[PDB]
Amino acid sequence: RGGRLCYCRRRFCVCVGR
Repeated sequence: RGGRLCYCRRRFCVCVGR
């Protein structure tokens, strides 16, 4: 798996990099 991630929280897909 990579570090970058994008999740749809309630009403928005948020892209982050952990």
